[PDB]
Amino acid sequence: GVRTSPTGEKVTHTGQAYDDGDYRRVRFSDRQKEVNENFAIDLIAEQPVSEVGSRVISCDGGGGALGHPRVYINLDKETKTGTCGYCGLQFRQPHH
Amino acid sequence: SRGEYVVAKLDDLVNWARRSSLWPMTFGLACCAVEMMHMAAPRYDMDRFGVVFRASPRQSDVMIVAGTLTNKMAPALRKVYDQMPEPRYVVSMGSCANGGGYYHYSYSVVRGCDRIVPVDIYVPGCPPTAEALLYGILQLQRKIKREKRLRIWYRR
Amino acid sequence: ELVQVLRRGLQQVSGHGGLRGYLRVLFRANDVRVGTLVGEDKYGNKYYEDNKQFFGRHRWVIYTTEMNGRDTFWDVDGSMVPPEWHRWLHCMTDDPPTTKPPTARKYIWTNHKFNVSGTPQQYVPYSTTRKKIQEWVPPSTPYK
Amino acid sequence: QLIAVDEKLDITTLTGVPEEHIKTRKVRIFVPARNNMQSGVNNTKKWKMEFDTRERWENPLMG
Amino acid sequence: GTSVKPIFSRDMNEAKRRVRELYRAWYREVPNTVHLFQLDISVKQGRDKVREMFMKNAHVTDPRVVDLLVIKGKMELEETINVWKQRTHIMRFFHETEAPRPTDFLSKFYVGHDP
Amino acid sequence: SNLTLNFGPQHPAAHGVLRLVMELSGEMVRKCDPHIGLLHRGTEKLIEYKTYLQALPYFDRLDYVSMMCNEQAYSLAVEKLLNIQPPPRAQWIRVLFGEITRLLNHIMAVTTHALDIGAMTPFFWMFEEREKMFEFYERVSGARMHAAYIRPGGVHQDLPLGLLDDIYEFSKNFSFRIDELEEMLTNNRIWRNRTVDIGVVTAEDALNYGFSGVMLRGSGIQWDLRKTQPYDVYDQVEFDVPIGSRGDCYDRYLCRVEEMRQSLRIISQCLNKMPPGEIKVDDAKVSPPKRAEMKTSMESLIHHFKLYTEGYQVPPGATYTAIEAPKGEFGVYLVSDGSSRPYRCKIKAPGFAHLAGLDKMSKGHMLADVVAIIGTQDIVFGEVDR
Amino acid sequence: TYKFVNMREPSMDMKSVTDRAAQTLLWTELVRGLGMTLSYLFREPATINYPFEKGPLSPRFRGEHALRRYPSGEERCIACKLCEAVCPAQAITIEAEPRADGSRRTTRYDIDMTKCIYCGFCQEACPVDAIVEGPNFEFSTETHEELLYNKEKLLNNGDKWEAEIAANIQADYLYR
Amino acid sequence: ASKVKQDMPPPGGYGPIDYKRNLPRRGLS
Amino acid sequence: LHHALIPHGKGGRSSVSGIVATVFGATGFLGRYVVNHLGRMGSQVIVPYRCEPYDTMHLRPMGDLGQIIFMEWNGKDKDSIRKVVEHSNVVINLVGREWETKNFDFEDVFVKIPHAIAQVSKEAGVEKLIHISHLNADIKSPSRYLRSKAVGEKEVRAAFPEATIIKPSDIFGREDRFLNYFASMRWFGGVPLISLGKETVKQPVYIVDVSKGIINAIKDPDAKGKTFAFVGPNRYLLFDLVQYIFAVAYRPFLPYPLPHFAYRWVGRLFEVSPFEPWTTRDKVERVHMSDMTLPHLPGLEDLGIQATPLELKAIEVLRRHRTYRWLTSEMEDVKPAKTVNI
Amino acid sequence: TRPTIRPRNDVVHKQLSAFGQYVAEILPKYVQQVQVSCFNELEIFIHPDGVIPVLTFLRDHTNAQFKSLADLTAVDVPTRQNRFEIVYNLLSLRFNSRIRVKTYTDELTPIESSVTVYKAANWYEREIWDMFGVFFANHPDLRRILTDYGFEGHPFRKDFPLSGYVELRYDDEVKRVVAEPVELAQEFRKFDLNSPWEAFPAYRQPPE
Ligand SMILES: CCCCCCCCCCCCCCCCC[C@@H](O)O[C@H](CO[C@H](O)CCCCCCCCCCCCCCC)COP(=O)(O)OCC[N+](C)(C)C
Ligand SMILES: NC(=O)C1=CN([C@@H]2O[C@H](COP(=O)(O)OP(=O)(O)OC[C@H]3O[C@@H](n4cnc5c(N)ncnc54)[C@H](OP(=O)(O)O)[C@@H]3O)[C@@H](O)[C@H]2O)C=CC1
Ligand SMILES: CCCCCCCCCCC1=C(C)C(=O)C(OC)=C(OC)C1=O
Ligand code: SF4
Ligand code: SF4
Ligand code: SF4
Ligand SMILES: [Zn+2]
Repeated sequence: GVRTSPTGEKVTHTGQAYDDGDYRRVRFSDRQKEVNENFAIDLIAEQPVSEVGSRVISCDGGGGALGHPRVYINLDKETKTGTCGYCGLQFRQPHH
Repeated sequence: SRGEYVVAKLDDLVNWARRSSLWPMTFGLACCAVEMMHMAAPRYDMDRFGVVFRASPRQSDVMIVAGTLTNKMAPALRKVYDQMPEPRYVVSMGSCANGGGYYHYSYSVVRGCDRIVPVDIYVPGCPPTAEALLYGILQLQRKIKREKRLRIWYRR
Repeated sequence: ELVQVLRRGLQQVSGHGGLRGYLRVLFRANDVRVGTLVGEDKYGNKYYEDNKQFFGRHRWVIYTTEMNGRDTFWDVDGSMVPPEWHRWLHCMTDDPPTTKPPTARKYIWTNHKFNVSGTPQQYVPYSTTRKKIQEWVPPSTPYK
Repeated sequence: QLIAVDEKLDITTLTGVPEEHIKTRKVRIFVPARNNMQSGVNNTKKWKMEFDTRERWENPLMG
Repeated sequence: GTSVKPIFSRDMNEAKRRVRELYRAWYREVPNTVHLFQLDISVKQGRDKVREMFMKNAHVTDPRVVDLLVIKGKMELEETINVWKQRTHIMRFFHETEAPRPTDFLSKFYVGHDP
Repeated sequence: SNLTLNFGPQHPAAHGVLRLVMELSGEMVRKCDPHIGLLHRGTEKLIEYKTYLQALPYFDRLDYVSMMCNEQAYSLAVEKLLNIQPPPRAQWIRVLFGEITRLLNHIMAVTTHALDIGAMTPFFWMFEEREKMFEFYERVSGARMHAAYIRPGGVHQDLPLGLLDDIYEFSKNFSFRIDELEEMLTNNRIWRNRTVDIGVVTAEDALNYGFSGVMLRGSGIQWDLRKTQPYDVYDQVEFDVPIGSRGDCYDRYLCRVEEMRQSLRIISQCLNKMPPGEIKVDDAKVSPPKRAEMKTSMESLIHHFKLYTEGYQVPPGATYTAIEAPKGEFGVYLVSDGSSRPYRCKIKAPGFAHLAGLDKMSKGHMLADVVAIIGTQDIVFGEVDR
Repeated sequence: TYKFVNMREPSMDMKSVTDRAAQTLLWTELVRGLGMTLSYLFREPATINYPFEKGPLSPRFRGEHALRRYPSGEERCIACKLCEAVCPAQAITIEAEPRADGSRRTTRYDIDMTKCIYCGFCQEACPVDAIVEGPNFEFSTETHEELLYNKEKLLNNGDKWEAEIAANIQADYLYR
Repeated sequence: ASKVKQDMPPPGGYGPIDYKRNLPRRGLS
Repeated sequence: LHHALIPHGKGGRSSVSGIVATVFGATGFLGRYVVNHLGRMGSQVIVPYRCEPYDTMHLRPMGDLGQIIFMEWNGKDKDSIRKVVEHSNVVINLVGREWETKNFDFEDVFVKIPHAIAQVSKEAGVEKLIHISHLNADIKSPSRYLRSKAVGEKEVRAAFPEATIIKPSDIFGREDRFLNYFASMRWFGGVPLISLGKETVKQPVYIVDVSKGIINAIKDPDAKGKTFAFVGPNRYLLFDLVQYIFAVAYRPFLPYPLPHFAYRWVGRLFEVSPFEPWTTRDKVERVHMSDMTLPHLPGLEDLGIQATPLELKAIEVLRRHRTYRWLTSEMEDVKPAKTVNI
Repeated sequence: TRPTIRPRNDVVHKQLSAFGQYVAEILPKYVQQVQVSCFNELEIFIHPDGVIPVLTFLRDHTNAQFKSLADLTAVDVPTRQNRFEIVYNLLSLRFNSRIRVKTYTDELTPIESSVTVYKAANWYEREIWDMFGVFFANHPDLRRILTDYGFEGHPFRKDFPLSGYVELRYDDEVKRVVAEPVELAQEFRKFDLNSPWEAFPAYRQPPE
């Protein structure tokens, strides 16, 4: 989800861009500004919400011991999905 | 034109001679010097690239700062750098020489040898492997290949 | 057995594509050994194996003559090897990426880049955080 | 035999401390307050000496 | 009583005599230091500096502290005579690359927060 | 008036950072005055701002020719202060890699000593063996020399499958390299002329001057900390202690070569006796839990978090722990105030006292003899200056 | 248990004395040393043809650092700061805040590679395998500034080396 | 449910390793 | 004041001075001292260079990490100038040559390039411009160097009215062409002097004084549109000055008078070298021309600097020109030369 | 208390306690305290005046024979009226034993040099003087050993800052290395690690 500033400088995923009157931009002359193009927030936004038939789901991030510490997520609320505090994967009980 | 062609060819010849005969000073400070010794060992054999140690600064082309530079040592390193005839090059090897490394916050350590001498190549690692140092040396060779001394003189 | 070694030398001359290929490899890599081709990069690097050589000479790469933008006929370096062949070439594994391809991910670079130091593509550090203290903006209208 | 001095102890000329960092500093001597986030009291037993806080600024490179 | 063990001197008079010996040694040594280290200062500059360093500690009234100061001065002189110090060490006494720091209240107020 | 000379720091035989102020009459050495501190980095003060784990890598960089031995000395000091015991397999791995480290150090010492004297070739032959040994280091830890492999509580990781076989393959061939080195040096009359009766030290003077290791055993003193004050599992391996008779450079060189052979013997015993089991102490308040446990169980996660942020507290007290490092007795005086950071850590390096004895050892000798004596003391200045 | 290294005696029979005299006058041990060097001359050298050939390395080798991702592309790092706390050189600088979607993520992740000692303690401390030491070791630069890595540089390194990094982790993780 | 697998010496131990000095006489009278 | 350009720190290497300076001509004699003084206090320095990068290496240690940035430029290309002055609040011009090359004459380096620099800096919004001229700049001077200097200062004032113009007189220092130039005249046996140097008065100024004056003029808000003359504290006859130079170097001084036409012939002869000439006709004219007296202009003391006399700093330049027999001779051993100070 | 816990040695503990009582009986003029730690290390706390008579005894007595001086260092404890703890570690090869001798001093009180007892002490005492400022009387050649020439202060004191007061760089105007007040692009980040819960009840102090 890259985006450009009024100066033409690419904005990073941290939302940091040099102002129009900032001298520090001179550091990029005759060179470039390193920017990572794979924005994690947009990438996790594309993952679908998993429908599971239990009130409590378990997530370890996939890969077993190659993931994150295994946590349990409550799915009682029907107004929102259950989000993993490590991975960002979303879960819900079937509704409608 | 013919003059630009001549000076470009002469630049090529001189750069080839200088990058093919690189003589570093016999100079090392700490653990990184051990990795440098391993670069001269038969497995890597830097001599096969034309790189030969010489003890005298008058007879050396390259300074490799291989180890921590202390405050007590800094004037001596500056002295032996100044006594190298030109052209001369400096390779900073290892975290200590690069920026202070493990001992960055010490009262008695210079935080990077670039505070004392200008540096052409920075080689990271603690220590860099002998192969990493060889890569840095070849990078310095490619940097010497790009010099345009005679062209710039001709354009003056 | 001198005739055997002479015939092996002539065989090495013939196995590099004739005299021109033999001299090309001799002047580009200072080595004229002929080995079994293991695979080829998308960038043009070729990989050869010969287990009859001792450990360290049993695997090698012939670098491509043209990478991303530059002419690498004479100027080559180890950073040109892409990661999969980097793993095979340093003997961190026994399987080339041809028989054991790496796991595909959508965020993995499709184009390997070498050491770009000294070029306009070089990395330039900068602070990645936002401005911390916000200054008061005076009103734009006269006060009397 | 001992020499029987009668003056208060002063070692400033021997410590190698710059003049500015002797006469312009103010030290605080105190028992540190318990961190309110925890109930343990083991960090409130000893006395601490600390110096006055001076200026910190942003490095133009790296911030 | 105060039951204190001396270092070299029992009272202030012997400590002052040792101070005078060290001062004479430094004063004699200064011209040799100027010649050997190839300094661009005058002999008067070096002696003025020596005097200044001695004057820095004029307020000390403890004979043990005076004895230790004389010990340190003798160490510095021995370092200088044997050319263990280099030119950078000798010139460090003069602070030739440090900008002059203001002392009056107003200039310090303008430049920053330090008292 | 004697001529005064700066021998180093920028000198081939000065080891990079040693400035030796020499007073000479012709080439006769009237006086040696070593000036050190050109590699003083303030390690002992820096350690006071680290946790014990954070302080561990500083020991790799003291005697950078013998890394895991320094790690072992520091780990033994901390384990003594913690009143805990490393598991047996960790102790066997420690002894095995300590003897590999002794091989590395003795190769460096002997070949650089020969290079100072003028025999340059054996350095190249033996540094390929050093290279192979470096691979064993990197395979076990990921680093060629500064492993940080040996930690208080045991070792960081278990041996990868297949490492023991490769170590055996190297060990069954190293003896022939030793034989070639001895064929080049031991009976050579030039080498003997350069080493025999040079730097002769008496046993009484060696003891009074604080010498240790070969600097003692070359003078006939029958002392080896592995025999007299064993640590880990050294009381379970058979080896001999080489003892000199003249106290000179030649006997010390012979002693070091024989110590290499005995190290090969010990390595063989270690390879054949390696037991199964865990490789760090089964106490998660000291050694971190396995990564799978950390990601599954609450106590393991808490202990991982605390050990990697605060570190373990060490009970208050002070210990002087010494080992028979390849360069002599290497010791740590460690003072714990009860917190998770060491209060004081004085490092005792054998090279300190050995180099302090250099002026005594050089009496009546020439310049080249002093070069040989510097080589025979086996000095590394990372541990001398700290 | 000990042995003597230099406590032997020579036999004084005329045969041994004459052999010693012949060694003294005809330089036999010097010829032995010459023979050893001649033997080494005809051995195959141990030199590898760098950079076309490389030295062997382990899956555990510690190289240039990288920041990793989950298979969905989400960053693994959740700004716990254990790597920053454990780092023996204080080479890591971390700043964090809640993201626009409420996630716990870093805004600053800097490693000073001229301060770093490449000990690998950061990757041991990391609970989610976010920061790693990769296999790359050929990343020398011409300026000091290029070795002060920010978060974008480390994420680019992860994206560039993940294929190798994942295989090395798969090879080694059962020992960790 | 597999067996414990660790780097260990082969059954019966490793083959004997030489360490002693070997400098043959190798000369005439 | 643009918060990122608000001074911070103690004024040392890691501090922030608040100055962003583009220094044209930074690879020469005065440029290294100016860059060192800017980097001492934590300024951001931009170095436009046309020479080989190997020839800029000595400027790298002069600033903390990130504080000295090197960029290529072309004196005949205004886009390069725009590129290197885009983000600066201070522009210093130290570009100059003491001889004419086949690509750049005196008018190119002293009129056209300063005018382009001033105009581009004015367009780009640079706040402060420092331009270096000569004390003896004159539209009717016998030296074309000084005529070009006068024309160039006129054009710089036309294109950047708020410029600060600084006119030094014969800077001496370790890398100078003044003290070293007169000390290198011994290689020819005698010392040729027009009229034996008896009709020439010189007022040379120390290099560090000039560099500190430029720094202080940057820091002085009143120095905006003024013209300064940087001269030393003493005035000497050329004969006495050269005799003092040879005495400090402990070389035999053999002065002889050479007529103006013959000296011009010698200068033209030396002008034919494709390398750096040993001397030129213009150099001959400038050496034998008296320094102007300009009391109405402010000087170094108006910027808080007491001028360093030559007698305290001649040895640091001329010790290198001594034989081994005289290397250790001390500074106060030479008996300073006579001065004609009004 | 099996595999995890370090084993005890009562025999060595008893032997060291008996020898400490022996030493205290022989030299009551100087010995202030004797201690045996639980990992079997013997410490003897003495008055400073007894540095030479005690060490000599431990070196020369037929039943001590502590011929080796392994190490000699100092510890700085600013809360004590006598700031500096002086520590001698001795090794007896005849009896295969080690002993530690401890004494104290302040900033202005000299300690007798022990070069006449152990020559190895020479450099060690220099290092102490270099790092802590403790003056040793009758030292043959006392001067800095580890610090730079002209260095001011004693870095190993607790009140000396970690980065010191001055740093070094090459200056081109003067063409030499110069020392200037230290400025850090990144300040060392102080960490507060101590847990507010007591770790070891066996070392709890009375609450005053
Ligand atoms: C006659 C006496 C006076 C003259 C003195 C000089 C003696 C003759 C000069 C010798 C010429 C030989 C040089 C040619 C060798 C070049 C080899 C080649 O490889 O160079 C390439 C290109 O070479 C250079 O571009 C120029 C080479 C030739 C110089 C240009 C022609 C000038 C000749 C004019 C001679 C006149 C002398 C002066 C007369 C007064 C760059 O490739 P390189 O990076 O290395 O290889 C990387 C290593 N890899 C392959 C393993 C990865
Ligand atoms: N020195 C003195 O006594 C006096 C000096 N001045 C003025 O001070 C300024 C600097 O003095 P100094 O430093 O001694 O002169 P230098 O020649 O020592 O420095 C010259 C600078 O100008 C640059 N330069 C020259 N010609 C060109 C060009 N055509 N295109 C681009 N850059 C060019 C050089 O770049 P490169 O290095 O690439 O050639 C170098 O950086 C000059 O303007 C001089 O007139 C004024 C009065 C007296
Ligand atoms: C001829 C064999 C190759 C020698 C390579 C030159 C080594 C330069 C480093 C100096 C040095 C030497 C000689 C050295 O021997 C040594 O060990 C004590 C060091 O400590 C790391 C050194 O730094
Ligand atoms: S960078 Fe690491 S290996 Fe190199 S000298 Fe410093 S501590 Fe030793
Ligand atoms: S490898 Fe070690 S020094 Fe480097 S960032 Fe990680 S923890 Fe810090
Ligand atoms: S990289 Fe790992 S240890 Fe470091 S802050 Fe992120 S999650 Fe925590
Ligand atoms: Zn999850």
